[PDB]
Amino acid sequence: PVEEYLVHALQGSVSSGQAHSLASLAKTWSDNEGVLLTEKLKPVDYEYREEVHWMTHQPRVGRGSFGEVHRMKDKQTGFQCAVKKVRLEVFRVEELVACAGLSSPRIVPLYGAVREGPWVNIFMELLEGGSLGQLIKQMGCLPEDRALYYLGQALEGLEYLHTRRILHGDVKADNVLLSSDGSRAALCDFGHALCLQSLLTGDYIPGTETHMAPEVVMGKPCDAKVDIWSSCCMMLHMLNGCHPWTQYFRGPLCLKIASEPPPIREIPPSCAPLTAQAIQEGLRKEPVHRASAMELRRKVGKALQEVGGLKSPWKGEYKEPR
Ligand SMILES: CN1C=C[C@@](O)(C#Cc2ccnc(-n3nc(C(N)=O)c4cc(F)ccc43)c2)C1=O
Repeated sequence: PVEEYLVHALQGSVSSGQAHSLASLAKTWSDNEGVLLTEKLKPVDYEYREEVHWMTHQPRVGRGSFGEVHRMKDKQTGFQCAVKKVRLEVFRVEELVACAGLSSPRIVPLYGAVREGPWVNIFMELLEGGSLGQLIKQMGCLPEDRALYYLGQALEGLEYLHTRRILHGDVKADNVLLSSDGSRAALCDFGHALCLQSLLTGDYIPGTETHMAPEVVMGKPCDAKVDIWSSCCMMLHMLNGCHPWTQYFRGPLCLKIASEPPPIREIPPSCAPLTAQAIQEGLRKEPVHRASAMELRRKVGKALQEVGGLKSPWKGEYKEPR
């Protein structure tokens, strides 16, 4: 009843506020409005404006697929964090509604969101350890124990999301961000995020093709499990130093995912029995037979123990891809 009036109060201003306010306001985003969820990012006289109240680093780098994430500093508090720019016309509400209010070490925290013209600027914690995606290029591929250690942590994050009926929609090494020392990993980029109970309808944006599940490619309905398929495509990416299918095929990798059997052949034979079996559960074509996050996280935990826990260093010597 009063919801109408609360939305109006938030509009036209940037305020220090709370996740529930941000979600309400964000829904209006299909001149300077927004909510900041942390003390460290303060608006000034109802405003928070690029190059006035917050400065993007003048060296200027570009993280993310579209060079859309940047290092930034709030001019007054001097607090540093990251900003994802989303085009306003493309902006999907779920990216925040999923992300907002979430408290978990396996998820990158949201610090707020502010609209300014054709942009939505989404603020978040800065992780200086880079992406798992960068780690793989850097070190070619990863050792079995490291690989399991991280997949487990990704799976821990997916549990959290699925308990709240949220689908990440694009699980992939690029979207797993590491800490300074590399002991902790967290999921980021909820730009394909959905709420749960068909998939292919209208304003929906699809994930990475190589990491895409069969039910999605074909078009059957989808559940939490589509993330599980991706997470294991990512497992393989960590082990072999390249995405599945790419080594074996050139033209349209989608039709290959549907017709061909799961790419379990890409599991290096030198993996332990359980490591291989865990991945096999995760990549079963049919969601009903495929494992859930809870089931796979448990199996992955076991496989790590089975190879004597996390031995190998965080910056081991480069290993050759397959
Ligand atoms: C909480 N939250 C708010 C917006 C969000 O949906 C995102 C994202 C995203 C997309 C691509 N890339 C990165 N990305 N961020 C960082 C960083 N925080 O330092 C980063 C660092 C890299 F090295 C590479 C990509 C990176 C982050 C989201 O999840």
